Parts: sequence; structure tokens; C-alpha cells
Amino acid sequence: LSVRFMGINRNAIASYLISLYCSLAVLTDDALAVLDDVEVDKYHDYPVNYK
Amino acid sequence: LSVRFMGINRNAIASYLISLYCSLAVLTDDALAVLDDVEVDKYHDYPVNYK
Repeated sequence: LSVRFMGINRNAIASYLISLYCSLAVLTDDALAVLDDVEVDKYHDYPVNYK
Repeated sequence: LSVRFMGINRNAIASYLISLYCSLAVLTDDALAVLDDVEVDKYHDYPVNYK
């Protein structure tokens, strides 16, 4: 990450440039797996019998 | 007072920002008085009697 001064405009406003450089690499295919179609809105109805 | 370099434009002209911050406070009312309607254009005609 880097921060650089760019200058002051005629409205007396100073500008700063912020930049972050990055990337991602997967060296072998078997290092990553994904499970799809996961449903998160289902709740179980359990029978009850109270004293 | 502060002076700051703003940058050089494409006409080879450099810009400098100069700013001065100040204020005034009167702690108590009786510390200040003003006299108005002062006339400054009136001259007295003095009688003369020369030898």
C-alpha cells in the first residue's frame, strides 16, 4: 500500500492518492473445493410434550 | 501565516497558497467605546488685524 501527495487545487483542497496492488494464485487444482446450492433458511419442526 | 506549494500547471506556471488565520475577541463590553458622526471638513474663520 502506498500514499502519494498529488497537489492542491484552486479551491484550497489537497488530494492524496492511495493504491493497493495484489493478486491471488492457486498452485494446484486440488488445493481448492467449493460446495454450491447451500440453503440457509430451513428450520426443523421438533415435536414437543410438556409436563 | 503559512505558504504551501500547490503544483505547476501545463503553462509552466507554479502556484503557491498563502493563508492567514485570525480573529478578535472583546472580553468585556466596557473595554470598547465608539464616538460617531465626527465631522472633519470644518475650519474656523479667525479675525485678523495686521500692522
